[PDB]
Amino acid sequence: DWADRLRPETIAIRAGIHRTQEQEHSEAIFPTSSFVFDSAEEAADRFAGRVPGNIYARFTNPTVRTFEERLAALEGAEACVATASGMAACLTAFMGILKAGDHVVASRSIFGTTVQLLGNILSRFGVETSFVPLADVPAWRAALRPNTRMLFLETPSNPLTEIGDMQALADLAHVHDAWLVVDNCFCTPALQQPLKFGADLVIHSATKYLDGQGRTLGGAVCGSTELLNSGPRNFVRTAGPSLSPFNAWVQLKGLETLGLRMERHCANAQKIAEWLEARPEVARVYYPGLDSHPQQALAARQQRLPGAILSFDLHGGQKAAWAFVDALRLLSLTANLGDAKTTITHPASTTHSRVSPEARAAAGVGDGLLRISVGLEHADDLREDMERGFAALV
Amino acid sequence: DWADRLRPETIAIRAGIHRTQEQEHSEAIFPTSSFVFDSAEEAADRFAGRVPGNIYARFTNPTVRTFEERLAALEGAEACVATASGMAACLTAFMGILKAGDHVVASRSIFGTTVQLLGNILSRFGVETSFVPLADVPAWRAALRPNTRMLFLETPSNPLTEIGDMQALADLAHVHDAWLVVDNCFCTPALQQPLKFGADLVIHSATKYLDGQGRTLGGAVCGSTELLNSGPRNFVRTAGPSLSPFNAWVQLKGLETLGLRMERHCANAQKIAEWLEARPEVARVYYPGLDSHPQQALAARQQRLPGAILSFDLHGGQKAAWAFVDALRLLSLTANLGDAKTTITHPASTTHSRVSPEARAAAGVGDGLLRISVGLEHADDLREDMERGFAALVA
Repeated sequence: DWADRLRPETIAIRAGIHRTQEQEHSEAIFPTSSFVFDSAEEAADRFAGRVPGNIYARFTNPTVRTFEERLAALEGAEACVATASGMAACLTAFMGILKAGDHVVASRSIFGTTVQLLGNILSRFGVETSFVPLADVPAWRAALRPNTRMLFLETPSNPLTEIGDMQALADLAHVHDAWLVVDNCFCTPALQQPLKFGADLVIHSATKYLDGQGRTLGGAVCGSTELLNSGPRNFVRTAGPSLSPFNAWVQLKGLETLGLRMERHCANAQKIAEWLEARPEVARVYYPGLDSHPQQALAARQQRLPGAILSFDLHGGQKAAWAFVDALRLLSLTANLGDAKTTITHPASTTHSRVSPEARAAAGVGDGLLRISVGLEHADDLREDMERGFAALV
Repeated sequence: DWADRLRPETIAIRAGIHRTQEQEHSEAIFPTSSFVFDSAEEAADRFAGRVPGNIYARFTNPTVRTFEERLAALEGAEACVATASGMAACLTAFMGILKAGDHVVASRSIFGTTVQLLGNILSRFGVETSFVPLADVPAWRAALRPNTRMLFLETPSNPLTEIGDMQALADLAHVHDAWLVVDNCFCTPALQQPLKFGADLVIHSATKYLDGQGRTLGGAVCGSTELLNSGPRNFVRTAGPSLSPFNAWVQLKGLETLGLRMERHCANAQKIAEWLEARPEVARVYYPGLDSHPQQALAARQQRLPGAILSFDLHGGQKAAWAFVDALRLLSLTANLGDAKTTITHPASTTHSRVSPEARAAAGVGDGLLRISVGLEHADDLREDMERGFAALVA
């Protein structure tokens, strides 16, 4: 009825709520592993699926249910299943959908731990993977195989904020009877809804922006009721990468402010990116809100706002990048994104250090590259701290 | 040096503690997903592994680390890695150790969800599984294949409390270059240490007795440093079934009273098992501390105490069992165990409901069987509540 027309800001504050008879205004935490039945008959019916209800927290927990329904509603998805972490959501998408003998085409720039999940762990269980540049649709098509069942990507990419053509890759996958799976950590549903571009599964790390304050690990898989009931849900219940009720409670409350946080995140990012581009010490800035971004138009087509993650190359390579960060007094030196606290990191020596120089050169992750997750502090304070980093180059 | 001679009760209260400079008496909760480096150089060194330190919560969290070290010390293991649930601990042992083309021999009576994880999930990823009766060592040997890499079991079993000869199965596995993996939820490290009988990995559900009070989900895999470093730890780090620090904090605190709780648990169960066996309405009782248990001696060799889970057959079938539980006002009707709250469930219609009646009959899980996880309430009150169930058998 009336609830179908609610704007996303209202949905993030109100959806998923099933108040108990105590009529608690705020969402309750249910730290319980099992649930009590009124009778043997009720227990048998619930176990047989003849009546709905709670049986075991690995299957159903009310606090986790509130988070799942709220996040699904923000993505426009029919259903959502929560997971212990973002990586576990990737694991749920892969192992709930694929099987030994299947093949995956994945963007080469996805989360390094995801690359290792496909290439070092799932490969030992009969899943083959081919890695292609994100923006090269012909390279995607050329990598397809008869046994290709999934195309997996993040957009925007990390750390260069490269863009993927979601609708083109959805069409490409669906023609070949394969699923499109998009990892939506960069933008969150406040900015991008991959389902509106033909994606079949949307993957989230609640760890980053849904929490938004660096407190907890969590993940989720969003999609149609039918797709999630064809193995992803069963995987979470059976293999048990489940989300704690405490973490769910933190994250579902985090969703309530996602929209207004991303607006400030992105506004601060826009100022910093442009100011960075005019600095003599900076060779290039990677941010989807710059005219200099080669895919600015595709990004604006898919996203309400450019995002809040940028990277930039400074002249002087690694020596300059290390001197720059070592002079900072405000920004966090940490390998994380999606926090109110602005973070900065040097990917070539931390997150891309096990990669080969030629592979980094092919991707474009140079030794003078710094990645900033732009937080919510005052841009003036962020600007002045970065000026300390630039002063260190003199 | 001195800490080596500490008794388990002391270990459960003091092991794994690394106080911060705040000198907090009680263990802190670290809800953080990442960690801050002092310099670019320290960040590079920590990512390369040149220096020790915290990087990301999915593989290093101080609260989780306290739980792992404490539980490991209670199992006599070198190492432990925590998981989001007991099932995720099973997932970690299987996927951390196996690969496509490996074969598993598993006790037929293991946790029903574990049966599904092996038989329905990992089967689709190249892992073959055969299921054998727990106590039948010859059946274990016959199910061996050239590609068998793991033997998996629980002992005591659920719900019949059947016993697996850990040492004999360890020897069987090791002669054939396979690992023995034992799920130790029934007894906990306070009663049984499968490493002392040749197990290679010990699997735990922190959900059951380590928590002890029905609050949280969690799991753990215990074993040698070398074996956990051969894939289980990387799996948790990379596939991410990690344990929340909130849950780890609950569970590490639960460990502090594990021995005292199991002693009252087992004392209650022994009284109730003997009282049940003498009732006219009861055809059979399954409890390792009973003289009638066909493996009492094997159970007493492997366990400090019998345990606190029992089942019993009622004269009559499902109707008698359902009339029995429906009259209870104290025991919890729930499919769970390891709580201070005593639980009861009817496996034929709940936990073994999706097993065919013919297969349950083969396993000995009848329609008159009820399973009790004996809690910490006063046994008299538990006894008087069960007398209400027996009185309901009159009409």
